Amino acid sequence: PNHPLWYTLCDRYGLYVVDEANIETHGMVPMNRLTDDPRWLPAMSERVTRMVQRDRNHPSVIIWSLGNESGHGANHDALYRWIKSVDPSRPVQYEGGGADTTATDIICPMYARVDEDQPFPAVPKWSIKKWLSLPGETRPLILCEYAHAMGNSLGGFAKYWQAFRQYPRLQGGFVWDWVDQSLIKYDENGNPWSAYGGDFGDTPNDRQFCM
Amino acid sequence: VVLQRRDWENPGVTQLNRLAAHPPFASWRNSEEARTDRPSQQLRSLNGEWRFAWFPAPEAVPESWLECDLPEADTVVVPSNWQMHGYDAPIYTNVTYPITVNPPFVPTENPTGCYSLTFNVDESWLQEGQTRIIFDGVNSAFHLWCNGRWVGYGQDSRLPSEFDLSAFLRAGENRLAVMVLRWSDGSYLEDQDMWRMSGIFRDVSLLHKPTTQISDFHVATRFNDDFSRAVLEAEVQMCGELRDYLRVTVSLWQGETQVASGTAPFGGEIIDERGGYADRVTLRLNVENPKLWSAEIPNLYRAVVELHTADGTLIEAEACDVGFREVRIENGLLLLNGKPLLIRGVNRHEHHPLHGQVMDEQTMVQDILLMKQNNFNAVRCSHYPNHPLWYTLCDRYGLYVVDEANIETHGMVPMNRLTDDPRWLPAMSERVTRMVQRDRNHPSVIIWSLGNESGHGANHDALYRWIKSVDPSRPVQYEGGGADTTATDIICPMYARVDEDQPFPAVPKWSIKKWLSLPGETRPLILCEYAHAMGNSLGGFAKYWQAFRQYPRLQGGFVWDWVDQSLIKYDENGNPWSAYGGDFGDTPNDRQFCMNGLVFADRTPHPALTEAKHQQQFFQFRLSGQTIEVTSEYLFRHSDNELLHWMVALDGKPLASGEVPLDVAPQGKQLIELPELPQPESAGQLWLTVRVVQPNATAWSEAGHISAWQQWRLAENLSVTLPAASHAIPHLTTSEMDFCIELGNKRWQFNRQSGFLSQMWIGDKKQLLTPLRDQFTRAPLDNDIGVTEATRIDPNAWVERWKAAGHYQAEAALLQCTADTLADAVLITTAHAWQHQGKTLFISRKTYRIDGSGQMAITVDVEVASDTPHPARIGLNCQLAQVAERVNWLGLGPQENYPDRLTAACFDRWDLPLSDMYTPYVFPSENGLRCGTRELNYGPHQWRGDFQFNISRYSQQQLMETSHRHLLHAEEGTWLNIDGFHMGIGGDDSWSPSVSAEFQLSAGRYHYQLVWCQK
Amino acid sequence: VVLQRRDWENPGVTQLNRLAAHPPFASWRNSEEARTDRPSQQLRSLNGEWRFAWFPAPEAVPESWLECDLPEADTVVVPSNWQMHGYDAPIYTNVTYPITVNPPFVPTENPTGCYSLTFNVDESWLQEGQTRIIFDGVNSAFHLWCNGRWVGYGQDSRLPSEFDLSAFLRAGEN
Ligand SMILES: O=C1O[C@H](CO)[C@H](O)[C@H](O)[C@H]1O
Ligand SMILES: [Mg+2]
Ligand SMILES: [Mg+2]
Ligand SMILES: [Mg+2]
Ligand code: NA
Ligand code: NA
Ligand code: NA
Ligand code: NA
Ligand code: NA
Ligand code: NA
Repeated sequence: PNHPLWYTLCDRYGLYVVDEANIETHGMVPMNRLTDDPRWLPAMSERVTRMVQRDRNHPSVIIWSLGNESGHGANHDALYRWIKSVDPSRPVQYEGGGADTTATDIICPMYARVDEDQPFPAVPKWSIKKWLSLPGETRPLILCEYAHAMGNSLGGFAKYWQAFRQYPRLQGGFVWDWVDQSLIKYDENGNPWSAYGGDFGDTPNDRQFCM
Repeated sequence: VVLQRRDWENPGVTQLNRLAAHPPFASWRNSEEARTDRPSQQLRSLNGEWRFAWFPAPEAVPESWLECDLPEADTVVVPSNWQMHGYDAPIYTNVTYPITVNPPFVPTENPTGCYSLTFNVDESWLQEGQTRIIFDGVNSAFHLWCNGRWVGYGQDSRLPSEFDLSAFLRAGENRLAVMVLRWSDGSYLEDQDMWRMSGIFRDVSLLHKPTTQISDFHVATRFNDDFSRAVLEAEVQMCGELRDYLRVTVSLWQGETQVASGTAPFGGEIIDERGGYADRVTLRLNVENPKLWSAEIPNLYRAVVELHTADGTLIEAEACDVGFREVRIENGLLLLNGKPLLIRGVNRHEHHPLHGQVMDEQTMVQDILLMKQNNFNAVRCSHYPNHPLWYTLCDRYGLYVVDEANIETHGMVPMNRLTDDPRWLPAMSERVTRMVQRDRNHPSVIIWSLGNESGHGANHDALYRWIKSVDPSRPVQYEGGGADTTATDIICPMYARVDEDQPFPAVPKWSIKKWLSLPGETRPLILCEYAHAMGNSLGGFAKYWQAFRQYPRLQGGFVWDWVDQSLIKYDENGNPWSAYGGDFGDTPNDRQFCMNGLVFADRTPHPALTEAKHQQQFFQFRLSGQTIEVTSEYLFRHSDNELLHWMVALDGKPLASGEVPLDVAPQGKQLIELPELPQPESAGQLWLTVRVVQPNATAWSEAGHISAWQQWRLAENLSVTLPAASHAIPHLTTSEMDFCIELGNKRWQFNRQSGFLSQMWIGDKKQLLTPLRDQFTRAPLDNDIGVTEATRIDPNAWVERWKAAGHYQAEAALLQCTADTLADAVLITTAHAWQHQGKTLFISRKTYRIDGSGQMAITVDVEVASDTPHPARIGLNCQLAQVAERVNWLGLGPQENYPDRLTAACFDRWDLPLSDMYTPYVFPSENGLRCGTRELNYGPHQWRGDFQFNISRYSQQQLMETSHRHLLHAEEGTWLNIDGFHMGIGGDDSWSPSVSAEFQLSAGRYHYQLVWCQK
Repeated sequence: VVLQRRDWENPGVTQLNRLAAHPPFASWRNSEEARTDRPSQQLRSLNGEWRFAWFPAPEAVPESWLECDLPEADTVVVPSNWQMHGYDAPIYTNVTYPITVNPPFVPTENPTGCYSLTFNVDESWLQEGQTRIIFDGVNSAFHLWCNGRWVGYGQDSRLPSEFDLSAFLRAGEN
């Protein structure tokens, strides 16, 4: 959840907002180790429920998200249903565990390609065009993350937009991301420079991957 | 920190340092011991004598108690509830919380139980591995100390709390200290309609596991379309250091035969982008033609889970009973193994009249045996997880179980105030999740329930989905918020009636037949509670069973309930008696409302149990000419232990009999042709009675057990022969105050001022102590009373309508009393009016004809004002001088039966001791009626006609005035009530009028006739 | 008992004495001010300069800090991330946790930021009504004291934690 003023400005300027719970357990092995554990359900529930209690009156918020990169656990299903019960006015989405689980109203993959399948075991990233028409599948598809804009990038961006325009159920996506997470440091002359992972003695670190 | 934090007033803290929940463990170190389910050396019982001290509040517990014993403390058996030892009072309240409603706070005066134990621990237990303590039930919250050091904290009275004592223990002698709080924030979720007690009331044990251990295992069984093939899937979890040499073997046994086995190293399938569970393994075993589990045949396999090295060194084995069965809802029907169930259920609390809420194996087994013997196939764990052994016994004996989370918030306003509040979601979640984790491997559990009477809140929807996600093998149900909410797979109302709608705002109870077909509704309907069996009840039980059999999607229900929650108290002479709400100085209380059982607290059946048995029969019968058609309602079994015995009797006199083995496939039919029956010249009604007998003993019944019966009227020959003309003529004698009739050694006296027969003599011995008078009232049943009290009158209750109308106060006013001498008889004619404050309620017009044969024919014609509440009965009563040993009657019996509860009773000649003609309901009322009676014999007296009667040493007045059965005293002689007509007893519930229109005495005019003579 | 319970190593304790969550409030006492979304006298910003001291662990925090200002402490702008003032280093890691994966435990060496503020309140706030403090964002967990007395505890770095201070406040300086 963002600083409260953000939602006010999105209401007034006009942007559609996906409001997302402060839950990411990416580093767990497997990714759902905590989110499938009922002992972590209370901590997880407060991050979801208290977000809804705070932001439910903002028109700019159109979709609730259960968080990010925490696999798919039974806790997600419980909290999915909690939101569906308390606020039927907004769809609930969540990408974890393969982007099309029972805890999401929207097929919301990250970095699924336009034409190319990436058939990873358990959590494949199908071609977005192919994903829509898998046997039994009826949901809309909106990428929670796509077109990773790291450095000299956005090659093939036009391919997404052609597909979005052609396919009714391909309803777009969210570019990753808005702003480089570089920090200002100063050299011996007091001149400012842009710093990334590792430049603060921080180790281990993931270098320029924050930009 | 303990007194400072006050964790018992914080719904955010339900435990501290408590271990994860899991299925039953024993940590066998020998696979054969695991297979046979013999005792484990690694599982020690701490069910011995403990030290106990009672304190008014936790602030009153001295710090010295943590280190050493208190000398003031006593030595008490554990498990126990401390109220049962007399330390404080058990409280009976229904809905209203026993504490002020101020969540999460409890009273500052909070009865505190200080338990302690000094015990030996062998060195071997501490050298290697993990030693844990298991508290199966602590009501309602507790802190734990080991050797002076604080271990942890736990809430939820009805699930085990486990703590690691490895670092706390020493070799030789150790000491445990348990501070048990009566009230906590957990009490807000424990508002079940039952005695409020406290203490360590379930088993305490120590469990030794190796460091490298089985920490969890789940068993699933999936099937092909015709159940001829199964896959058993066992997920196994380990704790400790992961090693390449580690293996799990899951083996499946049928007796001493191994049927299947699987071995694998640890390392589950890839699950997401970060891999899989390295500490888990899933074993898959094929089983061809599995023997299927059901309540009909509880076929079980044994699964042994061995944790071992690749080379075959056993580390430990755990085990469980496996029942191969599939539970699913398809096309609106609940199916077991592909077949639609008919639930013959009962709700059962864990209650013992001496030990309170402590369960023992003997009582559990006693209950299961009686249940199955009375045609029950299902039990609801109202309203909490049970003692672990219960599920084992249900697995093995064969009963379907609804396992229900320990959550009831009935007393909140509105009912969902806590369950719709996300701040209470963590506490609720643990009561659901830890139940599922414990019980998921028991085949007897077929349905999960989210609790009871907590309204419908968002927390229910979340937890409904959690169960659906973690365990798709069982439907989830919940009644709160109107019984058909989004949190239930089954429409599961309580006390919804068969035909009658009850359209309450927001939460209507529709007629069950109507509910099924409401627009858009497709789910099965099974009542979580119906036929409230409080006192003289179960009127209209047959109506439910007719509907269940007719409607596919009406798949039965659970009777409320199994056993009276009465408690033993002792009088000044040390004699035991049954007590209910308020008898312990507990206030506020809900009096007798804790006693709703089919059996008394000591498991003696109420009369209603036989009505339940008959209606829940598994064989249905039809008669056509000489052909009996038997239909089986078994879904799985053939009738391989059943014979049909038939008997034809003329007014109780046996004419012919025989037996035919039953050979009926499940759901099949068998035609049985009766032989030619010789037509008796003698007058009367021929009756056919059939019964299904089990020739062989079973695990649940004795040889010769009767499982089903039915009766039909056959040919009737009406009597047309005139009685022999008498050579004597009765003589009439008249005074101002009496009409007297004399014939031989017999005399009748009619009082001319009262207009009643005041006395009768046989050889100058008086026969009456009280005159023969009309009676229109009964000592009110629990169903007549409802929730009415002196403090707050419910004007709608039958008793209150009768009282307000003056039915109990109404005095007979004589209108006419004449005597006429006839050719061979004396005729007495009378007329009476019963009036209250100017209003005539009833008129009784009678003739008494005494002939030369000594017989007195009584003809009664009664008028009842259309605008007075329909009367409880229309009959006569008197107090006879005679006290005789036996009661002999031709009519319905042998047990107590009422107009809306007489289907189980059979027409025949019955002969019982007088005491059996009285039903010792703990709260006294009208009781012991027998209907459809054509002849009654008592001492020298015989009454003939077509009447209902009861007979006992207690007047209706005394029954009405006495609140406990132990306070009743036998009156002089015998009170006889002979009714032409009697109102139904009802019982669809016991808090509103429930007697159906067809059983109300609303006809306005009534006629009956009796002949009184000397036997 | 704060150091003894270690609420920051217990996923069963995510708060203590925290008020219920709700939509943005300003408690206007004038309907027209509410309509126009103009400032409310009942909603006061504490975004001013605070006193701050960095510690390597909660065990290193002296008990005297509860009662009075540490002279070694600095005056800093709040809201702030203390890494941006140079007290310790910001860490950039993607997937791998910045701490050893051993739930629910965290490193014993646990950088602790001790924030303090001396302030006064309107006299009318002491006589009637309810005064709460709202922390819109605290990363990652915190204990709160008012006038030497323990108030509560909060987790979740990205939602407001609110606590009732009505029974803790006094006339003059707090
Ligand atoms: O509705 C109910 O009726 C019963 C009345 O005896 C009893 O209180 C049950 O616990 C409750 O669920
Ligand atoms: Mg608590
Ligand atoms: Mg209740
Ligand atoms: Mg914590
Ligand atoms: Na589109
Ligand atoms: Na990045
Ligand atoms: Na049915
Ligand atoms: Na009851
Ligand atoms: Na047979
Ligand atoms: Na009575």
